[PDB]
Amino acid sequence: AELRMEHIYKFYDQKEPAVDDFNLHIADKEFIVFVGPSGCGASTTLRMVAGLEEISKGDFYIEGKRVNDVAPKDRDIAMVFQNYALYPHMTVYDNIAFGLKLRKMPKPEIKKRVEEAAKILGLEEYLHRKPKALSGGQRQRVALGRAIVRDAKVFLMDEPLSNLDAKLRVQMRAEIIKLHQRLQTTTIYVTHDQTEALTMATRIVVMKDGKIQQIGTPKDVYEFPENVFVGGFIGSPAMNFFKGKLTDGLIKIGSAALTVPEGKMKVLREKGYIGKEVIFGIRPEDIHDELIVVESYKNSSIKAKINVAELLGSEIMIYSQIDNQDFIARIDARLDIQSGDELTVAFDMNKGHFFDSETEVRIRLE
Repeated sequence: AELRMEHIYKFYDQKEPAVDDFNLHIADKEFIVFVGPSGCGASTTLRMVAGLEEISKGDFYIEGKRVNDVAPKDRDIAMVFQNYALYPHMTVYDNIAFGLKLRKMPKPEIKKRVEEAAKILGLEEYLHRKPKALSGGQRQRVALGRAIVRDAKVFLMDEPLSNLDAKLRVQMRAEIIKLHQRLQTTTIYVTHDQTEALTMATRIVVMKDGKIQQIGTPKDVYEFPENVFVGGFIGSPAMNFFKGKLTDGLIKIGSAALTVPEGKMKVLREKGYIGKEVIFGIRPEDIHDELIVVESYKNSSIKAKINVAELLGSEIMIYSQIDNQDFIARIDARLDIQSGDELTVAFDMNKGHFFDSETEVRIRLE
């Protein structure tokens, strides 16, 4: 289904809204992740969508029908993780069928939908077992079949991995991804975990304090963050940020001076940033081990002291600074590199971003 949120607001007791002008158009088959820190308003928004909470202002549409006034049960939404407990004395089959039985659906049609769900969950050999005979990993899949047999237009998932242990969490995460690949049901998934957002979504809605910060594919949000908060929240280790003073062709950070690409320089000039203090952002992977990288970087190298060098698989995380401004670089593993040495690094200024010092909003050079 297509969903439209048109200028939605939620207010409680205080006159600052908990959700502020939430505007979004979700296409069919998208897996949309709402992500942000504590109090971002994602979970409230999801419950407004479910119809557990009332919309204060604006319109919510499902397939172009305004459903603000429609009761939860009539919205054709499945709250996938609600009433999730299994009946211990019923089979897998019966735990998945239960809601259809209550609905008096004919037995054969029940059978057809149940078997189909079991195949999608990988439970076809287990249909006549009891829950106790399934492992923990298999057992947590069963109640998803209740959502699939419902034949709903949209699935809602509110932070379903948050209370699971590590081993069950990895398996649920994977199950959710598969369920989206096999059924393609339009889904809204709320989390506080930016890695889940990057790896599970078709598109992400980054939220803070009830306000949409950015909407985009995971790659778009990562590569072109709207502001400094998004740049710092998405990615781990997240973007490095520096204060410097822009001149004609150079950004001077502490006692370093990095050449700014002409293309970017032109726009910054035209927007009137020459001679002003600006925030410069650059990802760890875009700070290169200058020795090794095949590319030549034109006057954007510095000598950095290695505070710590941490091997992580085939990469090294380097913790350093430009004067008093800390940064992390993420380079390919090499052996000489040791905590305490010096290392020349080259900033890829084609991947650098500039943000306004007062607004923290990214300055569109693209």
